[PDB]
Amino acid sequence: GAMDPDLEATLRAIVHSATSLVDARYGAMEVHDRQHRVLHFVYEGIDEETVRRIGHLPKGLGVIGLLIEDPKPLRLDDVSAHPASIGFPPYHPPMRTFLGVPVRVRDESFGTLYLTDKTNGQPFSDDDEVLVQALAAAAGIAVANARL
Amino acid sequence: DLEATLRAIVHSATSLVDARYGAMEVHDRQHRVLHFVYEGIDEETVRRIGHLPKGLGVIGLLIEDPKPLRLDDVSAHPASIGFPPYHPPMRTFLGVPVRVRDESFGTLYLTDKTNGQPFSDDDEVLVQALAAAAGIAVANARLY
Ligand code: HEM
Ligand code: HEM
Ligand SMILES: [Ca+2]
Repeated sequence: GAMDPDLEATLRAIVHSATSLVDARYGAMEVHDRQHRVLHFVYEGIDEETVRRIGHLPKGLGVIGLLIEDPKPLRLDDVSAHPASIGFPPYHPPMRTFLGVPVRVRDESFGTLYLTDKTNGQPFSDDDEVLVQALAAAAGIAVANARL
Repeated sequence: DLEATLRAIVHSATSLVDARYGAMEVHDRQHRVLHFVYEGIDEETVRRIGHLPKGLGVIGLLIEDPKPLRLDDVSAHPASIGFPPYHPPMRTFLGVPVRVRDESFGTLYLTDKTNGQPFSDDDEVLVQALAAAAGIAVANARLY
């Protein structure tokens, strides 16, 4: 089933402002069930054809899974060089710089929010980290309340 | 519980945009203030102001018709009612509806970006996104 229309709109707005304000080329969010299972995937910066070529949606594997495992922000200058990296699938754009955080309310986890390839060519900043943390907290609030 | 959530949101809007003051008012359908949460003002001044806002002037504009409002001087707008006595002076303004598609519940608003700067398109987009999450939280509270 599709997401609640208000939750969908809110989550897309959050991904867009995170992406834009942090100057990321790509931004995405995963919404989770219980036992951290991906239910929905919201993203921007990739065109429609490319999405068709990739074909399959992420399972929230690899580096993304560290955001759940270790509920702290993770910044990397070369994402796929990380030993937990599962790598990109065929047709997926290559990505280097990465900023990701768990989407949470208190101790409950609701998903993950992540940005890649800052237009700078530079790594993501502490200010970037702090802003994305705040947007993830807002996302957590939205998910927790759309749900119950 | 819900005020806490609303307080966290006000805090995020104020900090990230770097405004001196931020608040949120939530009203009922007959426009009576149900929640008023704010940031940037000490308890002594608040006591000197006395009475809470009723959602008049520029805020009443935002309630009457909900769409982003961003101004260089809040007092120069034709709908401006003025500040009450003892209220801090404030100049630059950003305000956005707190809503879901079915209904608008209130206003999230910011004043006096540090170093005297006007609020940007970027600020407006950010605050709208944070307000959207408040709208969902309010809607759910209205459903219990
Ligand atoms: C546009 C924003 C996107 C971002 C920021 C992003 C981010 C990432 C990153 C960093 C990885 C590698 C993680 C690792 O190596 O551990 C990854 C893997 C992957 N991506 Fe993307 N991606 C985006 C878009 C997409 C889209 C649109 C699709 C498909 C339509 C997709 C499908 C996949 C798949 C299947 C994987 C393999 C790992 C998994 O399934 O979890 N991605 N993504
Ligand atoms: C610190 C965050 C605050 C912000 C950002 C803020 C902002 C504003 C703005 C923009 C106006 C409208 C002025 C006009 O239309 O010309 C206003 C008026 C007013 N404010 Fe504040 N204010 C804050 C705090 C407070 C507090 C703490 C109180 C009282 C305890 C208060 C009481 C009032 C009253 C009574 C009005 C007159 C209009 C009305 O009743 O709606 N304000 N404020
Ligand atoms: Ca920028």
